[PDB]
Formats: sequence, structure tokens, C-alpha cells
Amino acid sequence: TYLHHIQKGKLIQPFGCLLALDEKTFKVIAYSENASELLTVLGIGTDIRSLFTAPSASALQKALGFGDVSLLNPILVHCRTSAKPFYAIIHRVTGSIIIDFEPVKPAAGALQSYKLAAKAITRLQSLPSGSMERLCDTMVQEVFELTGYDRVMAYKFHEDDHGEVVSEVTKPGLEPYLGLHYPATDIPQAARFLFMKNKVRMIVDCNAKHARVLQDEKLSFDLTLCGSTLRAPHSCHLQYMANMDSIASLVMAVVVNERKRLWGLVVCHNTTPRFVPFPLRYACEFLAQVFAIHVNKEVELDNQMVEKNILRTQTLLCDMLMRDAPLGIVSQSPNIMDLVKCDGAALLYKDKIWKLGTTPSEFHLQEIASWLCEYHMDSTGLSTDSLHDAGFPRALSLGDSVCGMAAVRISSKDMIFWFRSHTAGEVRWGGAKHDPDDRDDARRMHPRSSFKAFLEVVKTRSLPWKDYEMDAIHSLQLILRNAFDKFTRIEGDYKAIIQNPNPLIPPIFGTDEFGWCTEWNPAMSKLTGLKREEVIDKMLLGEVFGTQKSCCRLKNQEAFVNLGIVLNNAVTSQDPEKVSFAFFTRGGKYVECLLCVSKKLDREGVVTGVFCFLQLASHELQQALHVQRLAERTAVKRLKALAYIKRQIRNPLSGIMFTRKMIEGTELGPEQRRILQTSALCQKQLSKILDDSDLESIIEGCLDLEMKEFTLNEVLTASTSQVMMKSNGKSVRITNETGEEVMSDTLYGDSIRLQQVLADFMLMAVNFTPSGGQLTVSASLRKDQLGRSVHLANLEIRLTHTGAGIPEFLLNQMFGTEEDVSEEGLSLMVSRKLVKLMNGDVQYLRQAGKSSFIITAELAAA
Amino acid sequence: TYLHHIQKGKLIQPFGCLLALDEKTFKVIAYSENASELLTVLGIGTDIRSLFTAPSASALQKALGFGDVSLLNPILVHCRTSAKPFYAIIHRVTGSIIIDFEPVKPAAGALQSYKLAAKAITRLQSLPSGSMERLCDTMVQEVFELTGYDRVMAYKFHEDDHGEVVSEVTKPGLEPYLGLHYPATDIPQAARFLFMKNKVRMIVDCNAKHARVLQDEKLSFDLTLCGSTLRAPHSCHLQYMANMDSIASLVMAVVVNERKRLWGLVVCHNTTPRFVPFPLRYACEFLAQVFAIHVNKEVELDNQMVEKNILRTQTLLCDMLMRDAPLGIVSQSPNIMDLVKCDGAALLYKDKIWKLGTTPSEFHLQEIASWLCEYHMDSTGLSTDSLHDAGFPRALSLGDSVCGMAAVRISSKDMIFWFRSHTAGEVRWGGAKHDPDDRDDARRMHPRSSFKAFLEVVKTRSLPWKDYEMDAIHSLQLILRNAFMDKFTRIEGDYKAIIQNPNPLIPPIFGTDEFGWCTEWNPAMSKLTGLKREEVIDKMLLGEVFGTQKSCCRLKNQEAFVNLGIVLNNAVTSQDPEKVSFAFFTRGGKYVECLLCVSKKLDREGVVTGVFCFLQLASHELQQALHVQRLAERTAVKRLKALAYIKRQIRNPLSGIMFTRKMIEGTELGPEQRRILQTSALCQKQLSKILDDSDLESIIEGCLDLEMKEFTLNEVLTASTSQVMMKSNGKSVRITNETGEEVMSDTLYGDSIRLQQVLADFMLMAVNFTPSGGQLTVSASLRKDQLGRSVHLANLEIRLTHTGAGIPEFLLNQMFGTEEDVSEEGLSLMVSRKLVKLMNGDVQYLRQAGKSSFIITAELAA
Ligand SMILES: *[C@H](C)[C@H]1/C(=C/c2[nH]c(/C=C3N=C(/C=C4\NC(=O)C(C=C)=C4C)C(C)=C\3CCC(=O)O)c(CCC(=O)O)c2C)NC(=O)[C@@H]1C
Ligand SMILES: *[C@H](C)[C@H]1/C(=C/c2[nH]c(/C=C3N=C(/C=C4\NC(=O)C(C=C)=C4C)C(C)=C\3CCC(=O)O)c(CCC(=O)O)c2C)NC(=O)[C@@H]1C
Repeated sequence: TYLHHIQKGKLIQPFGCLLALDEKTFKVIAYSENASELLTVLGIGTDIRSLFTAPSASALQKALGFGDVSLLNPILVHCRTSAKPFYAIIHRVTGSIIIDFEPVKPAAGALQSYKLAAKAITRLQSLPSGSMERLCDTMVQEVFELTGYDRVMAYKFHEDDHGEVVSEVTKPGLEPYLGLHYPATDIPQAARFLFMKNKVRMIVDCNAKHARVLQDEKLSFDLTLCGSTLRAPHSCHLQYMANMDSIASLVMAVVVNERKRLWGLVVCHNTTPRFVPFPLRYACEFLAQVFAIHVNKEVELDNQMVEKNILRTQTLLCDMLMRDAPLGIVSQSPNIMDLVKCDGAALLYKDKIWKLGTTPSEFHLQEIASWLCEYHMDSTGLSTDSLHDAGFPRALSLGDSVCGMAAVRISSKDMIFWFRSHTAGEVRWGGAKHDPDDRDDARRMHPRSSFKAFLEVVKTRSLPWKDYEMDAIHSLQLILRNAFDKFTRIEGDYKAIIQNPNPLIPPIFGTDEFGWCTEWNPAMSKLTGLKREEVIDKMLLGEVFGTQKSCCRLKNQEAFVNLGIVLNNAVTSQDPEKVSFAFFTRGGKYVECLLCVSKKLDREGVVTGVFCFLQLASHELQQALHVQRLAERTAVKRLKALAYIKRQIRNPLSGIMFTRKMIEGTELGPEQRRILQTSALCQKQLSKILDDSDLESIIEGCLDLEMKEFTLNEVLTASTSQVMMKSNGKSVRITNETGEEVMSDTLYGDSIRLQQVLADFMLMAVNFTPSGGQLTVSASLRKDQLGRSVHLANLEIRLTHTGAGIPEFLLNQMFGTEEDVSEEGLSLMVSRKLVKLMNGDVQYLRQAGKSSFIITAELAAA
Repeated sequence: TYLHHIQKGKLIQPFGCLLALDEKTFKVIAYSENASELLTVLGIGTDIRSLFTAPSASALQKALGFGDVSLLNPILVHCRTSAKPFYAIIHRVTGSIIIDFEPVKPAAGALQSYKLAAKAITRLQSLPSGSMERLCDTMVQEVFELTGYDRVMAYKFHEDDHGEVVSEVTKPGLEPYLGLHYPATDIPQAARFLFMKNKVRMIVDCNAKHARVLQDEKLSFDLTLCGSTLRAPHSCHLQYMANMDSIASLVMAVVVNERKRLWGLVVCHNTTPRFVPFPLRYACEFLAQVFAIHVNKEVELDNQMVEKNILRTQTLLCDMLMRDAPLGIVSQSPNIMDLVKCDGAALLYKDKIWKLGTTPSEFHLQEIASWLCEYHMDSTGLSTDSLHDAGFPRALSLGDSVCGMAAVRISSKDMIFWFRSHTAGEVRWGGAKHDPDDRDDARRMHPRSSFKAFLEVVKTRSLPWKDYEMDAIHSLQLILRNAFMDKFTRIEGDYKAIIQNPNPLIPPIFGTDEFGWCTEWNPAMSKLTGLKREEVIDKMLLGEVFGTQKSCCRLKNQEAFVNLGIVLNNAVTSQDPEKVSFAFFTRGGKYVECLLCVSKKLDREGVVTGVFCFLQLASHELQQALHVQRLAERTAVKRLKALAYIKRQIRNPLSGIMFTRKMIEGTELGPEQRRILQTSALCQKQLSKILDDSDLESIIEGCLDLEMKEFTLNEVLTASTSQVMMKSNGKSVRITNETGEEVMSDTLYGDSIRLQQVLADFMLMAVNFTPSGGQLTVSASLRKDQLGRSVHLANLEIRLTHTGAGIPEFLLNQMFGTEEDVSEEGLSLMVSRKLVKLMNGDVQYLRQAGKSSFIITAELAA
């Protein structure tokens, strides 16, 4: 096996010395070949104190007999002959305690080494939780500057033990490996087992004259070098790295629960032999642990969202109970589409179909019913990843517009559909497509010699239907049957995997106008142990949910008062009110749930009682809303100011609109009419900025552009108009030099947003240009040198000024370098991002003592 | 006694009839004289089914069998003779059941009764917590409009059982009772015991001639009337109410926990006889229960505020440990004055005195030091509310500047003092001072006839010294004495020499060196951890003292180990204290959840030499208070930065519009061109003024400063018209100014932008709700002859006009503040309401037949 070969390896990488001391007599029994030429007699049986100085021996011996030596590493020792600084790393092996010596090429202890990554941890913790891509990208970015390798990657393991690169930052000029998939056999289980114990592997150069550990034959024990930091990599990996042209590597390890699972590895490559000091490697261990800490939060947050999707679906399902059976679930605002994520829905009732979105034709839906009625008659529901895989003869007749389906037969020949469109199943492989039946074998020596990308075309399929999604469809099926259980799941392989669902209806209990209980759901009975008959007429507040001598017991008197308040506030507002409910069951179980209480309305429209139900949220979920509940009104109390300001700023903006519009009627000067056109564009800048409520609403998401005709002559004129008043006041000379043929180009990009981006960028030069200084604006389409045959475009704007350049603090705050942003540099961060959405990036460069804003943009048009 | 007299009372108020039925045979065992004339034959042995209609009798019979009959009260019944409505109040007594009937003079059950207080409940929960005065003030307001009594009071019970009025709202033209104290003799302990059972007690007529309840059953059981709502008030209290001139009363008992203590009472008075229907009385019971819960919450917040002060004192004390010298404890702003709430503090150290704040003279302080040197040798501390009470021979010389003092014996001659100034101890009694030697006497027949306020002057003392404040300064004993068994003498209230043992508040402290080994382990830490300092010194704090496995103190998991390392390294970089959570397992198994404060330790040479970690032990409720504070702060800094970007990026296009207007001027413009330009001018200043005064923190709750600028009336109408002309011209409504040519040409001086801003949104609110037809007319008037123009003032009247039904009042009343719903149309009017109101004017809607009109009158000068 591979593990047996790795643990029996007797070769070490020629960048250090490995001396092993006996556990009992505390003298060397094994040594590396290069020890004599690097530590200076090196013969076996000489105490280490002979080969070092007095402070080194005392420091080593004190930690030699320590309990756990992991934290004391690294240890700075000096040789007796020349006192050349060495780093000593000590790990204990049952055969002999092994010390690895690493020269200190021109931080002692675990805590001091962790300080090297302190700047990286403060960047990971100060991150918006929720997005795993941002967490992965910021971790690879930190390692890139922390270790200084040519290419840093985040290799994430999937369920099939194969991996995919989720993020990558490299030096410019290197081919990107982002998105590539690699076989599971590339990293065997021997390496996966050791990565949970070593957690850091470093290779200085894949072509090195390996040294030999010449342990004496008199040693009864089988000394192991698996845990050492100097272990020579296997010959297959040396050729594997040579094929990828990665001479040096530093592979990290991420373990979710330090149950425990190797989430992935952080791979740092280098085309040249690279050496990294041990404190940095130890620091990377801490950073990986912090990364694994935050990874476990993202999976928890994902688990919270899937719980909120169930809760939101439960809220929707209760609403569909009150609505009319055949047509109520369609006419209202929350449709059947909101129940299950879909691109369309249909409802075949009374030989009539109620299309609700991107659904097949009316004729085609009838043929869907014919296929369902015979091929899958036994099952009342069906879910298919792809309709062609199911066996539909005319799957291709309706095209690739829709390929998934989740249909349940409520009654007779009436069925309700749920259509899902296809997804881009394009996956790129690293040179070998992983397959389930491949297994690691020790006979293989040379790996694949080609690493070119493989484009594996996956058959046309939609997203797989989630397990919780299927119960939501089944829950509506129960609702519709009453208002008037085997499910087929053709997913993946062509196998009719029959399943039964779990009803997702919430525990529902109702009250009449006076207070007597009226309804008691079976889900309510199973949660509390009280049958429907025993709580069918007793008062809810007093006898059913009461403090003393009650069928269900509340915690204290506050619960009694709180329950009565909610049951009375329901009549005032029909909208559901969410409150925390807790009570004891007949068996003494303490349950914590979230109570939704809403009015019950009859056909006449009068209050006929209260319809309420509980949401069985988890303890972690309950605290999430409860904490947010303390600041829930902040979205209303504070929104008054934003709504008032936006409303109060809109009134005189309209006054500006009416005033200048009427000017066009009157007689105007020949060149004077041009002010109206410039003023109109600036006016539209106010209109669009008012629509954008917050910058925080665009940084995490994407601020959509505008597809409109647009000429470059006006925007530069409009952008200059904003900054002339500042420039004319504090003297600043401004000139524009742009292509005359570009005025008639009439580009298809956004005009108001690009004007805004250039407005503050041009303001930047004015605020830092000395009196009388210049300010040049340029433009260059360069349509003949970017491949305009394939529909694309290019753009560039230059902003040069005098004044020895702008200060560093304002300049550094762009590109998300410094976390804190000033009241002045935040706009530049938004402005820089606003051209990132335009496939461009702004840069700075100082030439001849001048400045330059190299802002680039691309016009994605067709 | 008083309780014995009440328990054997056979009189009831002539406001209803009382019928007592036996438990088994259900026959009338007792009745009142008024029953025959109110329920019609009637007598003992009469079945109650023969007094009402069949549907009503069965409803009563159903309630008689209910286990908890307080739920079904009240019950609406009708007499069979004439179907006269009645309310049945039922309560169970061991001897027999008692039924109270109440006439109905033009909600059945407890739930529907609570609906009458639903409006009052929502203005108690939606209250910003922190002060009991606001909660007490609003609760009195709820009962005032609900019950409609002449006056409503909040009577708080103090420790000595005497009461104090803490809140009061009355009908206009009364004598306020706020702040008045009343002796505990007024409310006997017998009445307090009954209030824990009968929450609400009502007296209708003070001079009513009670009708005796006849009971000639010759049975063993004695019929008690304590629980009946019809019970006759005691003879003494009947004369007690006559002196107060309060015929009717409605007292509500407030019990904090239902440990169970009567917090106080809510008293309602009415000069005329008053009747409150039972549902409102039951609703008042629910309101008291909600008030009781909120009172406990206010107490809990007050208790947490004390804990925060202890944590603040603990954090301050840790700084004094690192502070250099007894000279230094004065220099830095975290001085002794912040340690204890005091008006002054003086430190005596080696024949030199340092004073901070309001302290006595140099010479008097020396005698103060000499006074303890000859009076209180045994005690090392002192605490006197008043120095005159303590025994200073020259106490009067110090004056009112300093009256109280806390003293500390740092050394034989070293002393450090604190001073508190005299506080105005004004308490007004109701007419009889309450003395502790007063006991309830059952033989008393007439109460006091004088209720005028009697003012008792309390002796000149200071604020009462708290237990933790004397503890805080004792914690300074150990810190100062160590860096250089005991008794503390307290003089409080009556002259006494109480000796108490203080328990020092020094928090647990542990520190490490630059490598990781522990350097300190406080005795407080040893008690909490169970580990002696000997077993922790010279051992790694991370991994050997605090660690997951094989460690002295066991962390919960790898989460704590990583987090502890982060805070121990961020402290070196960040000198400021870091507030993080910390949990660890004591060797005894205790899971100590606490907060960790880490600050780097600086040597005298200025080089870092480790960390200084101390713990703030906080309850499970205090920790979440800071946790939600950060999350409340989590969206706080974001909106400031988000608004500062929207505000900054709207200013730039405004400068562009300003520049275009400044350049549209040209060489010269036509007669109308500059006029239409002028309308654009004042419209732009409205854009700038709104941005400068954004977020409306002042115009909504304060007196925003206005601008007095030479103004002309004619421009304000035209500029404000164009803002609303866009929507008006486009739709069916029209705008036509009323003839004011003489007065518009006439000049009045005011704030153009502020008046136009108010006028602009008032017209837009009009055009919006004009029902797609009719004309809008705006008029004006200048008043300088009708009002005195010799006062250098003038009156301006602006009158709008509608053509339609009229804006709804439930939205119009929102601008006056009566209504608060989610509709921005009323929000804008309310904010502008104070803006004109700031101009010594008012705004008034004036309804009419065809032409609904506004009225915007403001005070304008010249
Ligand atoms: C030999 C025929 C087979 C083999 C054996 C093998 N592989 C490892 C360890 C690693 N393999 C890795 C693969 C990658 N390297 C990359 O750069 C990328 C993607 C960009 C991948 C997927 C990685 C990483 C490791 C860990 C490196 C390390 O330091 O251990 C080993 C263990 C080496 C050792 O002696 O310790 C072995 C025996 N790998 C093959 O690809 C073929 C099938
Ligand atoms: C009789 C010699 C003594 C006495 C007896 C007494 N008092 C009560 C009940 C109350 N007395 C109250 C006093 C106040 N009333 C007020 O309006 C104010 C302040 C504004 C005060 C301090 C109050 C209140 C009550 C409770 C009234 C209720 O709800 O019942 C009683 C019990 C009456 C009964 O028959 O139940 C008795 C026996 N009070 C005196 O002042 C004299 C000394």
C-alpha cells in the first residue's frame, strides 16, 4: 500500500538534518547523511549537547523532557563550531524522539509564530458571513502575500473524494487553474490520512539529491519518518510536480472539526526552488485552523437557510389552506411557484390548464398528462432531473426551455406541475476524468504526463429536486385533497426509485371568537401528547395552555399574559405576528417554538376566530431571529429618514426638471443650447442615484448596468461640468484631448453610471492638483486590436495631474486593501467596483513626477 | 382586627345584587335586600334557574360546573320577566359559591374583556426601556382614557410599607398629588393581603346605604364576602374618602411576581359617583399584569446597570495596578473621581495633598485627617452620609460644599478621601408623617380629616453610599498598599458605628511573558480555577494551563484554543483593551462563562513584555446585552458610511447643475429667461439645505436654527409651484394662483428655502389627492394693520384649496401626531408641521363643501 511505503521512507529532503534520540538513554541512534557537513563527530551515541553550545543545550534539554513539545517548536539552537543559527523542531516517535534541524537563512515558540499571520486573521474575521466564495478568496489572497508563492490555490474535496479548485490567485502571466476538477486518485488515502496529523507539507525542490537516514541495525524499533517535516515526497509526486512545472510546493490542510473531515487543501506552488521559514509554516497552520473555523460557520449558515426555506414554505402552506382549492393557489400573489424553486408551473383542473410561467405549450401539457397516466400510474407524484431520462418520447420536441418536472396528481386526472430549466453542466477536468471504480495501486509509478483541460459534456439536466422540496409538494397534495403516498424519483440513473415523503405541515391549533379551541392538528398532538378530543372544547388560554392544572403547562405567569396579548392583537392586524412560545407537554418535555398568529376570516369577512400555528425552529435558529428582533424595528425606525430624505430631495429635483424643460421653448443662443443637454445628463445622475438605496446593497450583490445608446462627447463634457466649479474656484487648468472619430462611435454602455464614475475620479485630481496645475482626460476605443470580429469593445480614460501624486492612504483604500474606508475613499471603492462590473479596472502610476488614473472599461454589447 | 372585620362583613354596595348558591344542591343560601327589586318570590331555597330565561340559565349552569370559573366571567344573563341585561360575576368559596350580578347600562369572557385594553397594551410594549418614570407615566395615561376617571394615580409602596405618588394625570382644574407621601396606616396590612387575591377593587358611591345580605340557613359554613366585587368598604375608609372628596374609587393592585410582593397600587378617583362595566375592570386587571411584567424588566435592567458599574470599577482598578505611583493615580483622567460617584476627592501622601473636584480647603482637610487619627483608630475605613452626624467638631465650617465622606487608611499617615455634596432631601407628606412605631389598631373609628401637604425637612446628608462603592475603595487599599483583616466603620441614617467586612472587587488576573509562560495568577483566579499559583507559574498559558486535552483548565473545544491565541496576539499589536468571551472548565467541572479583557504590558523602558489578562464575571443576561449592542452597532456604522456615500455622490451632480446654470447665463439673457432661471436658482438652494440638515435629527425633535435673510414673497410661490407643477400639469388637476399682485410685489422678509420647502410638499400633498379633476388655488395675505406692527412683527396667511372629497383624516391626523401608520404621505406633512411651527405659526385643515382648504399661518417679521 501507499501508507506502508510512505511510513517506511528513509530519505529526507536536502535542506536540513534529522537526528533521532532514544527515548530512555537520550542519545542519538539515527542520523542523516548530510549531518556531518551541516552540523559541524556525528557518530551514533554522542549526546546532542556535544554538538551545540551551552545556551542551545540548556534550551534543548529543558524542552527535550517537556510534556508536549509541539508548542515549544521551533527552537533556535547554535552549533559549537560556528554558532550558525538553526531551527530545531521536535516531535516524539515511539521508536525514538526525532528532532528536525532547519538552518535560519538570513520567532521562538508557537505563540510568536502565530503573530506572523496576525494580519491575515484580522482580515478573515472581519468578513461578511454568508458567502463561502468570499471566505475562500480572501484566504487564498492572504496566503499569497503571507508566503509569497507564485500560485496559491484552494483545493476543495467533494463527496466522491475528487477535488475542484474553488479559488486561485497567482502572479500575472500564469495559466489559471480555477474551476478545474481533478481525479480522486491524484491524492491517495495515504496522503489524506497524514494530512490530518501533519497539516503542513513543504517541498523545496522536486529535483534534489535526497539524503539517506543511516540508522544502525542494532535498533530493534522501526523508526518512522512519516510525521517529520523533512520527509522526502514519493517519486510519483516528484514527477507529478515536474509535469505541472511546480518545482516547489507548500500544501496545507483544512479539517472541519479539529466527525472530522479533510475539507480541502491550500496549495502554494512555485516554478523555482522555494524555502519558507518554520515560523511561517507554523503560522499557516494557525491560519488554516482559523479558515476551518470559519468554514464550519458557513456550512452552519447554509444549514440555517435550508431551515428558513422550510419555515417559509410552512408559512406559505398554511396560507394555501384558507384559499380556494382549485383556483385560489394561482390567483393570489404568492403562487405555487413560490412553494418550490422553479422556472414555471401549471395546474390542470376541469380539463383546463392555468399556466403560470415558462411552461410548455397547452398541447404539450396534455401529452405530459397522457405519459403520466400510464407510465407512472401507481405513484401519485413524480420528480425528474431530466424529462428525456424519464422516458418522455417528445422531450426534445419542446426543446431545452424546460427539462425538469415535479408533478403530483391531486385527484382524478387533475395534476399540478413544476417546471425547471436546464443548467450548464460543463465541468473542466485537469487531464483525467475521475470515475467511481478507479482505486489507488502501488504498481503505478509515473502519473499522467498531460494536464490540459477536459471539457466533459454532461447530458441536459435541471437542478436536482431537494428532499425537503418534495415534501412541500406532497404537503400541498394533502391540502388540496381535503379542500376538494408513493413518489417516483427518476434522478441520476434511469432507476425509478420509489419513495414516500414526510408531511411538512406545521402544528396548527385554532380558536373561536369567545376563546374555545376549534382545531387541533395531528402535528400538534404528536408534539404535546394531547389528543384532539381532549382539547376540542376547553378554553385555550385557561385550560389548554395554562399555568396550573392545565392540559399543557406554561413556564410562568408571563407566558400566560403574553399568549393572551397575541391572541387579541390578531384581530387588530390580519398579518401574522411572530412570537416566542414555550410550554410543557404531558410527558414533561420542554419545547421551544415560534408562534405565528393570524386572523381567521369567514366567507362574509367577519372575524370568526384565530388561526395560529407553531414553527419548530432549532435553538440556534430561534436565537438568530430573537437577536435580530431586538433590532427588527431598526429597518422601520431608521428607514423613515431615508424615505423622508429621498422624498424631500425628489420634490426640488422635479422643480429643476420643470424649470429647465420650459427653457427649451424660448429663444436660445447657438452654443447656449448645449447647456441644456449637459444639464439633462447631470439631472439623470440624480434620478438613478436616488433609486440606489444603499452602497451596502451593491457591494455584496451586483449593481446592474443600463443598456442604452450613449456617446462619449457628452459624458466627458458632463463629467467636466461637475468639477469646473471647484477647479475655477481654486485655480486648476483643465484640458481634454480625445479622438474626434470617437464622438460618432455611439457606444452602447451606460451613460449615467459612467458619468458618475468619472465625476469623482476627476474630482480626485482637482482636490490634489496644485494651483495652476493641469488635468488631462483622454480616450481610446482601440477597436482594431482586441478582436472586434467577435462582438466586443474596448475603452480607456487617462487622468494625469501634477502635485507629486496623491497620498498613499487615500490611494491604498481602493481594491479592498485596507478594510477601513474614509468618508472620501469609500466612493472610490464603489467607483472602482463600478468599472469591475464594466469588465475593467482602474490603476495608478507615477511618471516624470506626475500622476495617472488608468481607468479601463469594456462595452459588453451585441 | 381589620382582616377579621372584613371577613365577617354582611354589607354590599347598592350597585348590584348578590346571590349565594350551595355547591351541591344549587339553591340560594343567601341573598340581599336589593335582589328582589333588581331580579324581578326570591328567597332562601330558591333555585337560580327560576330567575332567568332558559338560554341564560343554562349558560350559568354550564359555568357552575367549570373547574376554573374565573375564565368565563363575566356572563351576560337576562331576567325572565322583562329580559333586563345583567352581568354575572362568579367566584368559588369553600362554604358555597357566590354570584355577583351587575346591571348593564347602555364582551363576554376573559379573552374578549382583555381586548378593551389591547390598545393600551401596545403602547406599553412599544416603549424604550431604561427608566421606570416613563413606564409609570404612560401606564397612568392608559387608565386615564380607558376608565375615564377624574384622576389616575400611581401609588408606589416603599420598603417601610409607606407609599409615594410617582405618576399622576388628571382632568384639568384639579390639585395635583404628584410627589406626595402617605403613611402606611392609610392602607392596613389586612387590605394588602386581600389585594393579592382581589386585584381590582371598585367603590361606586361613598354615601350609598348598604343593604345587608340575609343568611338564615342555620348551616355550619360561614359565608365570607372578601372575594366578592360588591363588598362594602370599611367604615373608616368611607369617611377617609369623604375628606379627599373622592366619592368613587377604582384601585388596581400591582404584584411584581405571581417573592410575590405588592409593588403598589393604581388609584382612580371621581368626584361624582362612577360606574365602570366589568369588562373594563377585567381589562384593567390585564393592564396591571402587563405593567407588573414591565416593572420587573425595569428592575432587572436597573440591577444590570449596577453590575455594569461594578465591571467599570473593576476595569478601572486594573488600570491602577499598572499605574506607576500614588502621584499617578491622580494625574490621568481615569482618576479616583471616576472610581466612586463623588463631587470631590483628595489624596494625602507624605505631608502633601492632591485635590480633584469640589473639595474643602487645605487647612480643613488636615483636621479631617487628624479627626480619624483620634477617633477611629481601629477602623481602616469610614463612610458617613453627614459629617455632622459622624461627629466632626468643626463640621459646619465645611458648609454645604461637602457633607459626606468616604475615607481610606492607606498607611499610618497616608489617606485618600472622597466627598459628596449636600443633597436637597425634600419629601412632602400627605398630612401625617409615618413613624415605624405605628401599628394598626382595629378600635380606631375616625381617620385624619386633614390631607394638606405637610413638608418635613430632612437633616443635611449626602446620597447613601452603596455597598460596592465602599467595596471599590477597599479594592484600592490592596492595590496601593501592596504597591507601596480590616474593619470599616459606617455612619448611615441614625447615629451608629456599624462595622462591616468588605469583600474586595479585584477581578481575576492572569498574565504571560513574551514567550507564553505564565507570570501571574491572582488569588481570585485560584478560587475560580481551583488551581494554586504555584502549579501555574512557569507553565504555558496556552496549551498547558488552558488547553483541550492534558491541561489544567480544560477548554470546550479547539474553538476556544484558536480564539484564545488570537486575543493573546492581538493584544501586543493593539494596546487598547479587547472585549472577548471566554469559557473554561474548572477542575471541579464548573463551566465558567465569562469575558476576557487583554491589554499588552509595557515595561518602564517602553518595551512590551507580555500581556495583562483579567476577567469580568458577568451573568448570562449581561453578556447578551453587550452581544446585542455590537449587533445593534453592526448596522450602525454601515448606514453612516452608506449615507455619507449617497450624500457625497449626489452633491457632485448638483455642482454640475450649478455650473451649467452659472454658465447658461451667457453675456445677457432675455426678460423672461432670467425669471425662469430664478425659479431654478431658489430650487437649487433647497437641494443644498436638505443635504446639510439631513437625517432630520433636529427638525423632528428640536428647534432647528432658521435663517433670517432678506426675502421677497413673489419668488417663494413660483419656485414652489414648479415643484408641484410637473405632476399637476400632467394630470387632470390644474394650478391657478390667487390674485396677490400688490402683496407679492410688497416685500416680506423671512426664510425663503424653509418656507418654500414647507410650501412645496403641502401643494404636492394636495395635487396627489385631488381626484383627477378640479382646480387648485393658492392664495396669500399680509397682515400688518389688524395685528400690531409696532411690535416690529407681521402676520402672513397662506391658504390652499382642493377640489374633491378631501384627504382622509386618519392620514391627515398623522401629521398632527395622533396617528402613526406606514404611509409616507402623512410622514412628510408631520415633519414640515414643526418647521412652520418653528416660525411661531400653525397649520390647520379647514373642511368645506366644495373647496377643501389648507391654512399655513406663520409669524414673519417685516
Ligand atoms: C502516483 C502514481 C500517484 C500519486 C501519489 C501521491 N500523491 C501524493 C500527494 C499529493 N498529490 C497531490 C496532487 C495534486 N497536486 C496539485 O498541485 C494538485 C492540483 C493543483 C493536485 C490534485 C497533492 C497536492 C499531494 C500532497 C502533496 C504532499 O506534500 O504530500 C502522495 C504523497 C506524497 C508523499 O510522499 O508524501 C503520493 C504518494 N499521485 C498521483 O497523481 C498519482 C496517481
Ligand atoms: C381606618 C381607621 C384606617 C384605614 C383603614 C382602611 N383603609 C383601607 C383601604 C385603603 N386605604 C387607602 C388609602 C388611600 N386612598 C387613597 O386615595 C390614597 C392616596 C391617594 C391612599 C393612601 C387605599 C388606597 C385603600 C384601598 C382601597 C381598596 O381598594 O379597597 C381599608 C380596607 C377597605 C375595605 O373595606 O376593603 C381599611 C380598613 N385607612 C385609614 O386611612 C385609617 C387610618
